[PDB]
Amino acid sequence: LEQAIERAGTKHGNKGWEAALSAIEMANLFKSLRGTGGSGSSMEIYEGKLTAEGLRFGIVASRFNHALVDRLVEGAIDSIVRHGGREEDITLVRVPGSWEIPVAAGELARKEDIDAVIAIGVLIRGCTPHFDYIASEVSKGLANLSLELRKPITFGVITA
Amino acid sequence: QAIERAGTKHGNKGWEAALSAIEMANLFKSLRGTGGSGSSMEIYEGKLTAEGLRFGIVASRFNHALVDRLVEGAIDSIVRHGGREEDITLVRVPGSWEIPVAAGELARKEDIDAVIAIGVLIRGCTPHFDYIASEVSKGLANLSLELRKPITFGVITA
Amino acid sequence: HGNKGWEAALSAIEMANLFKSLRGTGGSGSSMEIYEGKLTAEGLRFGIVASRFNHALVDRLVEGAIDSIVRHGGREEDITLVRVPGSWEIPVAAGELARKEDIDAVIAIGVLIRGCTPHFDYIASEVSKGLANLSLELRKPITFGVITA
Amino acid sequence: HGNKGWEAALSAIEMANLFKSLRGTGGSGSSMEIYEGKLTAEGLRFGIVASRFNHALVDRLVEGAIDSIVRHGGREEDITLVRVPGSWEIPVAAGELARKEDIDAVIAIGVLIRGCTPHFDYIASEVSKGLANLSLELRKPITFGVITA
Amino acid sequence: NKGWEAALSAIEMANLFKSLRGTGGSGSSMEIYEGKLTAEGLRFGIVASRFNHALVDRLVEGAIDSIVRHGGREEDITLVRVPGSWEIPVAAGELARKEDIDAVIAIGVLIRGCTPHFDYIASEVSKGLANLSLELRKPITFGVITA
Amino acid sequence: HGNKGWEAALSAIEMANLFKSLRGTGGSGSSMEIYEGKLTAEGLRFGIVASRFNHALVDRLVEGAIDSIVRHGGREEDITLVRVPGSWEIPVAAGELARKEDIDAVIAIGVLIRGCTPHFDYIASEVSKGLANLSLELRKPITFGVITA
Amino acid sequence: NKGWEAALSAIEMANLFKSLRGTGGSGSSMEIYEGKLTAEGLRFGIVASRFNHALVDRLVEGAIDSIVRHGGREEDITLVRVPGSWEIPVAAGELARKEDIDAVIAIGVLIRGCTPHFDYIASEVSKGLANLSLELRKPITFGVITA
Repeated sequence: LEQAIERAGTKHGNKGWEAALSAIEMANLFKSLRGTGGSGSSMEIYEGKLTAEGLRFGIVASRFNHALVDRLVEGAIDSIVRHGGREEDITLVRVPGSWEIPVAAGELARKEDIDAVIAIGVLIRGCTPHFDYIASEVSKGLANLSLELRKPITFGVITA
Repeated sequence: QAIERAGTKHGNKGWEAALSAIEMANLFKSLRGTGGSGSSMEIYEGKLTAEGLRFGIVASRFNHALVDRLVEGAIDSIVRHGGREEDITLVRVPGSWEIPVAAGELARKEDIDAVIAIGVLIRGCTPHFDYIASEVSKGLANLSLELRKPITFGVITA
Repeated sequence: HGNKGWEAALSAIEMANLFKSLRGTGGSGSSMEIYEGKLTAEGLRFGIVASRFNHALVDRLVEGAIDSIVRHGGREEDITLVRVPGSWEIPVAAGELARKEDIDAVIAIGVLIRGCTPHFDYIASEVSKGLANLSLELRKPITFGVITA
Repeated sequence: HGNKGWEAALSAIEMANLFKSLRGTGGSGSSMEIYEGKLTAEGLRFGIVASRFNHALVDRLVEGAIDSIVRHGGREEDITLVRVPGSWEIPVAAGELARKEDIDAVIAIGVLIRGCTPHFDYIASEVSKGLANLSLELRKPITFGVITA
Repeated sequence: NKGWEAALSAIEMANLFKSLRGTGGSGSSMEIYEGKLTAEGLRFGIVASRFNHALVDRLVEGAIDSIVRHGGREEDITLVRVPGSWEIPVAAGELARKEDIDAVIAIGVLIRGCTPHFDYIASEVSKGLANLSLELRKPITFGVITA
Repeated sequence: HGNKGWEAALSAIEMANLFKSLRGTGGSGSSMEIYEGKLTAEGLRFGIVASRFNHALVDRLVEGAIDSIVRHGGREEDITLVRVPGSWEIPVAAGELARKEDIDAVIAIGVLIRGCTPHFDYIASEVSKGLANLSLELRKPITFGVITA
Repeated sequence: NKGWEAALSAIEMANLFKSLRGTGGSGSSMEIYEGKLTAEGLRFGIVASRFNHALVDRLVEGAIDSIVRHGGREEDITLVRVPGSWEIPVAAGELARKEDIDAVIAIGVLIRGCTPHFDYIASEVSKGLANLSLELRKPITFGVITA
């Protein structure tokens, strides 16, 4: 009975839904940017499709507060499969804490098979009028890696 | 010309109207299929794919400024979701009163999986019952149950 | 050229032309199909249903409707006029005209009774509901030219 | 127990028990015939339809509906659940679910807009009218568990 | 209308870089470099977000309008739409590295205001565009707004 | 065919025809004289003044206006288009076009700024007042196609 | 900065009137008149108030800055200061009648807002400038603000 009540709820509105959704329309956008150019006679507009067929992804999740981390990752995987993706092209890596997220995502982003990287985690405290050191450093690596490896990385953590 | 297409068409009522037809047209295909093995709860949910599906959109010509934004939003919701623009047919009606009759003819065709209703309803400045907005709402609902196909209600009130 | 009978006549003309396109052969592809009716009334057969309350106002609406049919290339011989005593039983008279294969479009003209505005009336709520149910089952367009004084 | 989902599922349980009693032959007599429904769900196959709009509140309603059915002797295996994006097309999906010969009762769960309408709402009436008409035509019970926000 | 101001700044930066890339003066006087407000023969690029669609469309509308009014041609304008406010720096990096683009304009809308504490999301987009301009030696106008 | 630019163009056409009737020779009597303008645009010279705010919406109104001129028999060569930066100074641009003997009718198209509805604004109150004073003194018709967003 | 916008509008009105005053086209196509954004060889005139000196000086600062940045010359700019918000229309009438001035810019600051009823002072300044432009056939930009 417990195995059925957990799947009764829907995972559409969680933060992991749009975090994975943004990566689907970003992998297809880079394909068109580096492809052939336009034919002229009009303004060129580039946008990404929502077809997740033939795309290899990667998900990194923390370990703190597994009652909430597991909620987001389940909703993250549901985005790809419901959009035409396959579970055969999903790689999941778990890290002890949020400090190790940027280093773990660097290894996956350097592989030629991976097309996008999704990072999921939970921040500590946050609701304070003081500078946070562990919270600021995790945003440094993700932004720097994306601009260096030319690969999208999605920031989809939540603060409680 | 490029000025008009620069604006976005995401989030308007035409986007959700076409989005619901994507799930409904795929949910029905799973229902007619073989049932599950058992020993667990069976949950049906339609995927957001749009490849190999044919759609039809009916639009009212009244209030041409607002309708064109909604019509283009529904068209872009199909192509960006994997659909093909060769499988989309479009019909126009003089007003919102002629939408249920036109939507019925498109649904009678075998090669149509969903029907999108797009229109603008004139909002009464004084609060009173409308004898036109009620007929179009009940007309589409009765056709959906009778013809075993889903029709999406995607009109707005000015 | 500005009365409500002009607009109702125009809607019945292009809707009849649009219905023949769907029943005809489809396109060859390679493009997105778009259907729209023209304003040619040649070869079309029309039927007009008019009430009798406010006889002064109805005559203008009926005269305005017949003028639009012949102005857009429609033959005067191919129209049928039926007078109706009360606005309540317009749907039953309109159904008989639309049940024959000769008539292609049916136009309903009438004037409603204005009583208490903020409440709900039953005479006006049934003439519109009956006309809507007739079009969906007979597969024919029926315009709604009924106005309120 | 305190939510409306608990009450909605309970009504569909004993109503299904009432319908199977009418199929059997009548008694010999000597007393007036009274028919009652029991709270036993053994051998009953039920279907649930829920809307995804405002999923914060819908998950609580479906929590009570799925908790009461297992409490009253109903096994989890024979429960079918279908999700819809909006409450507008609740009876469209329920029409196909109720038409199956392996189903007994259909329970619909949804949340509508606030109820301070001026005179009428064009969405809340369609969902209620569709389910009532569907139940009479198919002769199968349908429970209206939709709660206005 | 910050869209008009952001597009105006990028117009006179391309001419300034063209003058620096060109040959110098003949001497005998002070050397002064200036940026004209003529967009003749210039190809630009616009990156826009998809949050608060009402506000963004107003800012994007003035971006193209500023170029064409100042003599620019609509044929040489490239427009890219991005999902959120986080992805502009990585999206602009691929666009700015093309040899047929002389200026890049970034349009977006932030979520929070300025009264709360330090915002991590708002800092990354500003830091990413600053590093790209210095590394690629190409101007990138920063013209987002704060809600 | 339904935008506000279509109606403004039609008004400027028949008003120009009506003005020539008054300047011509009068009737012979024996009846009540009635004057009305036709919808023939041949031999007429028109001038169009358009603003620049909401460039997406203005283009449709300008395109709708020029279509009505050529559809009713008007020569495309005999129209003059003048673009105006702001809606406040439309009257001064319109006066220059109407002060020459070549132009017969002047069409003004613009979009007003919507701020606080129940109060009084001065930008919109002067564009309409200036246009009205120009027509009475120049003896030429000037339409008012300015809409509000 | 409404001072920049008011000066920008007056720049492209002088060219529009010069094209209309000039000879027409050769035909065989639609005749379209446009206003360029080049202030070469144009003489302007600015009228400013002396109420809320902090706000007015900011608006006046952008007025001269807009002209010089768009190719205009500071030599051909005339500036007049007026006591209050009431005297601009009569002051601008004497300035606009000179044959060496092609455009007039009015800068001022109102007292009240827009929530109270009809303001008699605010209406007279707007009505005076509108009548002068039509009577003298010379553009007069209206660019005041409301406190």
